[PDB]
Amino acid sequence: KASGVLIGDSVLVTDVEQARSLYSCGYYGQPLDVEKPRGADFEGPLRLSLIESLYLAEKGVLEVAKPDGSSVGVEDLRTAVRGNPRFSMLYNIYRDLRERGFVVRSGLKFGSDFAVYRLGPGIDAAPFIVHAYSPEDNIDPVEIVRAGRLSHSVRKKFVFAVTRGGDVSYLMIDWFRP
Amino acid sequence: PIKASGVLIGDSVLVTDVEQARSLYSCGYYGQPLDVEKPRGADFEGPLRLSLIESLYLAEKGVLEVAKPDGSSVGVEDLRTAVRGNPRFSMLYNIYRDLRERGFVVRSGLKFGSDFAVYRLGPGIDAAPFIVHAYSPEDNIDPVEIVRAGRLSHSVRKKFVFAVTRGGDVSYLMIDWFRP
Amino acid sequence: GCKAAARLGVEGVFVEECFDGSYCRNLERIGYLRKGRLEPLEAAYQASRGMLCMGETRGWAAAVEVIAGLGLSLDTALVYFDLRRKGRKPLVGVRRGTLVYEHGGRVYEVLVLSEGYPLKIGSLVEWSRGASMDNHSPIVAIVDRTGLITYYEARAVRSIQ
Amino acid sequence: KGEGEVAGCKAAARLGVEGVFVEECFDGSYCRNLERIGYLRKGRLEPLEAAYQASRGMLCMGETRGWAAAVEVIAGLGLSLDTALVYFDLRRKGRKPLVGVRRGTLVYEHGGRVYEVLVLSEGYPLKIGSLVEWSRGASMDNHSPIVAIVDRTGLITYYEARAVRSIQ
Ligand SMILES: [Cl-]
Ligand SMILES: [Cl-]
Repeated sequence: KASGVLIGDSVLVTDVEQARSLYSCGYYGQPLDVEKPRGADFEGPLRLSLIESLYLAEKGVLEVAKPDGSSVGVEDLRTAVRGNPRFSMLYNIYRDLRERGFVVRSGLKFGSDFAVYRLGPGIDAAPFIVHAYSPEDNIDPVEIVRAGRLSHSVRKKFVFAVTRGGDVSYLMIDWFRP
Repeated sequence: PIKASGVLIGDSVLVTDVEQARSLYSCGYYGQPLDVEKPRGADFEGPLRLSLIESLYLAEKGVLEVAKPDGSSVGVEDLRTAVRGNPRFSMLYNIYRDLRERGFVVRSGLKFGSDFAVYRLGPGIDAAPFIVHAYSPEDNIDPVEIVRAGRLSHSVRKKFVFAVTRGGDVSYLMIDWFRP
Repeated sequence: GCKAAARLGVEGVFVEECFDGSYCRNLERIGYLRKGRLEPLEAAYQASRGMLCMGETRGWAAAVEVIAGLGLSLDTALVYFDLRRKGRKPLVGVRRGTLVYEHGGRVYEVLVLSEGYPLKIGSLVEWSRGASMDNHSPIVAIVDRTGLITYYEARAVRSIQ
Repeated sequence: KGEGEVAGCKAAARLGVEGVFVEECFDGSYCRNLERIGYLRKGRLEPLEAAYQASRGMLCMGETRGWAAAVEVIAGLGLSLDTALVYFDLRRKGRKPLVGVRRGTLVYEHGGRVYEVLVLSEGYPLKIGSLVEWSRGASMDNHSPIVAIVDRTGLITYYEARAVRSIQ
């Protein structure tokens, strides 16, 4: 399947055919040469986040090497992920959603942690906008309204993904008129 | 030289006198009419709900006199205690006061997903408010939270503000989308 | 012109005089008034409308008298008033901070949340599950620090859908 | 060896313990341009520019080419991937940045204005006060303060972030 190099907190896939493959087949990764490719027409490399890299490695799709060529194990990527509080949390949501058949992308353009699709960007009418929390997180109630604002032009609907101890559940939130 | 009276109930002061309620909203856009979400000028009945932060400000400026439901007096220092005892309101108060003293109108940023919407003259008058997010300098953020702020202001002006406060002092970071 | 006058008990509101018989009979018909006892939130609402007097106190001063007198939450009151204005007929719910109303044959449970009073995300999830497991649609009413109310349906599920 | 792969390289370089050294210039005007702009001096090529030129496919590091060479350089000299990606992006736009004095920064000059770019990465929190102090320091050095936020996938977003006493 694919080979990548670990550099920083990312994995780069530099082989063009592997890069086009991973992107085309499930919308993994982000081409560094173009922001929103038309289908598979980019050169790469494909940058995988640490979370994506762990997922793909553990699924047996990705082999990761360090720049000096020595192998990086799944347990090594797991350690990197678990040692970053944000990436640990995000990974548990990321994995749950991928396992359930969703495409999971960065929510950056939407102001959220994830943009989640049933088939992919430009294919779904609109992604589910997903905000990551621990159930122990305290929020002011107006933070829910802020989430409503972010989703106001996409779909007024949005998701909180709530995770602890590896488990995830979700709150589906939408504007309501009594 | 407006003068108004209010009753402290929950974390709010209600101004039930219609003429006082209208005055406060008309002369500086203080408070929120409970009967009308966005009035046309002064046409509402109220009551006008003042936030605790607004009530402290107005009391301290000598404009507002607050009583409890039993009719006893709530002093400026009693409102200050209420505000200071709530971490969010304490922070917001310091920014609120600083902007009002500088001559801005300061309103809730609810509709814009922020802590404040700040105007030079008022809602419906300015082309667009300054969207202001409140922080302590000791707060840690992920860098993508700056991008989230940018998304919130993208429809408004992509030009938003982080108000940063500690020890009663406030300074601001004016942030705008940039193309190198 | 109050249609009825009431007084504040230690634990409830008691209608002492009906100036407009039709008015009280209707409050009885819809269930808020029974045997002289008027449900606290409905008493505050009727006062805010200028219809219920508390002694010689009228209007929002009387509403405030009820709210403070019985230790009601102002925001739950404002949300109750808003729902009543929309034509709903809520009651206080079993779970702390909630109202419950039935419309179109469906029961809605409204959790009232206020700016400046944080909650844990897990509490919101647990509340939503509980409402759902009682066959209530879970609605959250967020009241900001100025009194602006926003409503959302918030449904707890194991998988996005 | 057998044959050295030089075709398609505009220059060839070697990686030493603290720098990239250009051993061959196959396109004279190419190296003269890198010298003119300041990145190449007596064979020594600035680390970020070496990584960038490798990423373009113009600089060969021995028999290592392209982004594989870019990585060799980033890993070999301990550069931050996100700083390199922002650097590349700025170069692609026609800017000519240098490594700034403050940790995590790039500086470049455009239109008679000097810009100071603080490179921030998703998953690495910072204190709001540090952002204010950095912006103040940049402005105090006559630089416009730009923040470059690189998300966990490599999407780059730029903002100007100016510290002031009063909104305006
Ligand atoms: Cl990701
Ligand atoms: Cl306010």
